[PDB]
Amino acid sequence: TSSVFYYKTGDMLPEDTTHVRWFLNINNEKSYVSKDITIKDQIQGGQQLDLSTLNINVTGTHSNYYSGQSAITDFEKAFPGSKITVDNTKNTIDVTIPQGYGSYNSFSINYKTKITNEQQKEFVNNSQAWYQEHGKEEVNGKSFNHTVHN
Repeated sequence: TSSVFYYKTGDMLPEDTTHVRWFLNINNEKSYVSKDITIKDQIQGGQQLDLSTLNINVTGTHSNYYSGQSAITDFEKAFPGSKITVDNTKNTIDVTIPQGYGSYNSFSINYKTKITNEQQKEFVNNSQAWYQEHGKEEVNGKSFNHTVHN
């Protein structure tokens, strides 16, 4: 009965007060997809993306877990046409998943940001999505932001 194609969430482990964990959860119901999936993510101020913590969990027709230092490359290799573009200076992450591979698979992209402002209480991550599930209205530029509190 539940169903949200894409949403962004995050938290702070109480045993690790210097990092914020972020999760991009794509195609949660493993629907067929009519167009490519494009996610644009802009991490906001007071935190720095830790690229070494980037992992991707794919479940469905092509179940695999990508982690380590070659994660992005191993993923882009496994999913030809896919692209994950990270800009460590700008703190942006852009994800493109071809419709053929987007179909019938859930993608959970997780990473952490190191807190650089120990005084800040809220850390926000903004994202915009472009996609279309089979038989539903096209989604374009819709915002899925999240604020982790402290």
